[PDB]
Amino acid sequence: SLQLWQFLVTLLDDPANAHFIAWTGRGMEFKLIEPEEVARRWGIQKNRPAMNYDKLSRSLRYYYEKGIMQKVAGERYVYKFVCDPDALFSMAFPD
Amino acid sequence: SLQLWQFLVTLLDDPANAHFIAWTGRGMEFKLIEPEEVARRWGIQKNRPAMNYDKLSRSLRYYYEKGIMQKVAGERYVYKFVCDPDALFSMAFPD
DNA sequence: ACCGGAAGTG
DNA sequence: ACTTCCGGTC
DNA sequence: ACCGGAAGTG
DNA sequence: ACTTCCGGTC
Ligand SMILES: [Ca+2]
Ligand SMILES: [Ca+2]
Ligand SMILES: [Ca+2]
Ligand SMILES: [Ca+2]
Repeated sequence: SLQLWQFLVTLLDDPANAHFIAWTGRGMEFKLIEPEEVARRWGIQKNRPAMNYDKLSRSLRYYYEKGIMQKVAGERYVYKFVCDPDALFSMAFPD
Repeated sequence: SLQLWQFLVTLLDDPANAHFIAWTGRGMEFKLIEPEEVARRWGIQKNRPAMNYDKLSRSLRYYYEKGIMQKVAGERYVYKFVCDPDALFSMAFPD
């Protein structure tokens, strides 16, 4: 079953979702255009009725410690997957 | 009559006030230890019944544009008078 | 907490 | 020369 | 808006 | 592997 970061990649890959979540075109950077719609869909995925962006974003922040994501500083709702050796290892072989 | 920055200097000079506002000892840096007490006293000074730190701090921020103050980044309630040529001119000859 | 736009006041 | 309000961002 | 501590859950 | 809550800071 899908971890949050994997679920986001499935959303980002499909043009059907571009109105609420999209790759920006710079490396692996992405924007949660409608972050509450991303949250609603993650909530459905996990059977979490009350999921919202506040709580979703906290898991994104935990990904900073895991080394697979970073915030794009000063860009609203914009994050990026990290392009570095530790990030690829963690994403290639998720536990 | 006293401008905000002058009134603060009068407070900072007197040891009687050290519990709510004090020079930190680094150049002209100072801390509003109890910022609402600073606000209450500024309010009395200006006959502004409802003065608070939110509104007082906005005038401090206007002083950034005037060039006589700066925030000390990341230090709670800590500001400094600027030590540079424009600041001294503005403080020596206030309009 | 902090930032700055916007509109206001003898 | 601020005051008030307030939307936006570590 | 964003940050991270703290305590929680099949 | 997050979820929930929430105090703190541009
Ligand atoms: Ca921005
Ligand atoms: Ca490593
Ligand atoms: Ca601090
Ligand atoms: Ca000059």
